Order: sequence, then structure tokens, then C-alpha cells
Amino acid sequence: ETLVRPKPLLLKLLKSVGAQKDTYTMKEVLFYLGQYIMTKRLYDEKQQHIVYCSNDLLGDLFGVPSFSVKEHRKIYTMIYRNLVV
Amino acid sequence: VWFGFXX
Repeated sequence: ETLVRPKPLLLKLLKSVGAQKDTYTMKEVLFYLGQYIMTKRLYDEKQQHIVYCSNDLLGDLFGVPSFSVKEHRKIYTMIYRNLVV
Repeated sequence: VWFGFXX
């Protein structure tokens, strides 16, 4: 995918789930975001499309308390504010 | 779209 440089608080989040680089592909960023959502249990297994990120750094970065994984455009918009290409 | 994530 395309090469992006996460801003400092997104880099911290990614490194907290074992990412090792300063520069990533978008596919890597999405992967590590998912690992973070899992390790912080920001979802309920019986409605797995919903992310609950209020009161978490993820919600601070994204600007929302919750979102659905089906909001493709909105998720990219929220991620891109935390990255430079 | 399963978090353990990305199509």
C-alpha cells in the first residue's frame, strides 16, 4: 500500500501493539489499529462492527466516541488526520 | 473487517 508516517500519538499507539517502524503501508496501519482494538477490547464480539473508543487514545485521535467498520470513507478521513503521506 | 483488520 502507500507509505505513511504516523504522527507522534498514532506512532505511540502502533508501537504499543508491537509495530517497529516509523514508516508504514496503509495495510500495516489498518492491521495494527485492529490489533489495538482487540487488545484493548474496544468492541463487543456480538456486534463486531462497532468500535467503542470513547475514553481511549483512539477516540482522541479519531475525534469520535464510536464508529462502525463499514464507514470506510470516514475511517480513512480519521486515520489521515493522524498521518502524513 | 475482523480486528485480528483491513479488502
